Amino acid sequence: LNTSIYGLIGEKLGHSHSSYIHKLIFEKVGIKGIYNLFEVPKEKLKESVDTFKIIKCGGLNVTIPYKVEVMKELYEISEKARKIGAVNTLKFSREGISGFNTDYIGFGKMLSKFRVEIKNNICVVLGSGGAARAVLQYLKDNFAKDIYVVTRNPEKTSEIYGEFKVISYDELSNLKGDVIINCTPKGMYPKEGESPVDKEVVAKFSSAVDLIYNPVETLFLKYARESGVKAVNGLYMLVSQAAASEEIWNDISIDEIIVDEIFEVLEEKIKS
Amino acid sequence: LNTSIYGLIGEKLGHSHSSYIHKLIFEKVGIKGIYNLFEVPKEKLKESVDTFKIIKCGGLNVTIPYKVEVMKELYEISEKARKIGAVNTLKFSREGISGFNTDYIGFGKMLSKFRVEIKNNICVVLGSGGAARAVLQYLKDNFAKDIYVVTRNPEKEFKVISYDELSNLKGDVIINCTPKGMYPKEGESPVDKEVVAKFSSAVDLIYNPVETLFLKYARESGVKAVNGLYMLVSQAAASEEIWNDISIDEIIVDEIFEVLEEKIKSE
Repeated sequence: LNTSIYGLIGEKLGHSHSSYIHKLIFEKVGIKGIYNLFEVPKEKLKESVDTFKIIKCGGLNVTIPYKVEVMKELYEISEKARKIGAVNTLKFSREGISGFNTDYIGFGKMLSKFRVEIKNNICVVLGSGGAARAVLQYLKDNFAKDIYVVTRNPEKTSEIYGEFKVISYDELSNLKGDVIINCTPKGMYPKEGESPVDKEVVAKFSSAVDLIYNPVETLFLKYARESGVKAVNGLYMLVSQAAASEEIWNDISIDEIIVDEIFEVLEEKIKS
Repeated sequence: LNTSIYGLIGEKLGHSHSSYIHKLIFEKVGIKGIYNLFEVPKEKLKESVDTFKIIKCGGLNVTIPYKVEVMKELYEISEKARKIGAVNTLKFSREGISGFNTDYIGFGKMLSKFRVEIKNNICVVLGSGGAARAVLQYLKDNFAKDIYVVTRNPEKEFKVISYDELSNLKGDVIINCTPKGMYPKEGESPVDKEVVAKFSSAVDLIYNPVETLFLKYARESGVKAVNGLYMLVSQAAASEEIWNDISIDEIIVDEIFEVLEEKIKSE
């Protein structure tokens, strides 16, 4: 009896709370499996993916720089991932490899779980990389009043996201709204003592969402604390995105109950 | 922290008691890994091993039909593997894949374990496929007096002969490397009891069943009968020592031997 092999592929990979998460899920749902980080150089993405399909890989997450490039390899891609323009989850089957995006699903679980409403609210996104693509598709799918994308490079970014209001950090300081979301790397190692915005900016919103989960409170989120703004870090998203991958790989459903439990465990492990 | 991925590469693979052997080794020595059976089609050998290299595979055993073909992809090969002409073990390092033969080591560990002397004795090998290659290298390395290889068809280094000629012969060690005696050939023996009786040790590389018809003939004729189970457990361990650059005590090998021995019979 073979052990199912699952993992994450990226070009260079560091430590990750995701693996531990997957391994907890395998125990809880009774899957005999491992989840490894696989470093794969750019010129070899296609050949490695072919071998994964050959050894019957149980399922792969994909990160940078392969979320778009990997799409070349898939015989099919979900509607959501197509729209988002990036795949972070690969399902292997008889036909070959198909693609999904479970950042979108994770982000939605996080808003529900802390009850952050979106529909009819004014939503502000900080940064245009990392998970901004999936977060912007979600906000729009859910009928935000308006969506701002705030960038260090307004000329570049507004070519990229033409249907959203793109603005500079300067312009943001004149804006008031409901929900403000950090999609930038400020606040996480090695930029941990930084915030993407000032507290006076944070103070004009009624919910602050950081997709960073370590540290569990970024400067950005402290700021939100001090100002009376509901604060959410990205731990629930990480745990939900991993549950959702496993759902698609193993064609199962994972109880919300398994998710909070993994969440509580990881939250402690991270704060320690 | 990653689990090290080990296993076996070949084209078409049955179940193997090998994967359970490697798991036991992992547990008894304290290694975190898994050992899978990996089915690779011929056109994908190069690509597959190149991928394993990239994902830092902890090491691979190689079976039919790649023991010869895999040798193209190696940067070094032990001189024993090179003499035998076959690689069944692959070691991955930063410099590349390195090739060994642990069927040789395992056959040697099995004969020492059961005290089957080779020096200056007449040795007959039945079948000129399977690991007939490593067995034959080992007999020569250990100064057999003579070596015969018996084949269904001599027209298809040592003396080669038909079964018809084997029946005029008395020797010391008789070794089965044919698939006769193992499913689906359980009801049969590559040779007659009357032949087996003319030897003083009978070794079957087959380990399931744990007593083939050939070995029953040997038991009944007062001939030392040895099945291939100890060799299969020793080859796994020798592989693990190579991949993990460790030493594994004979005690462990002896422990897994007994487990598999009971499991095989149950079946």
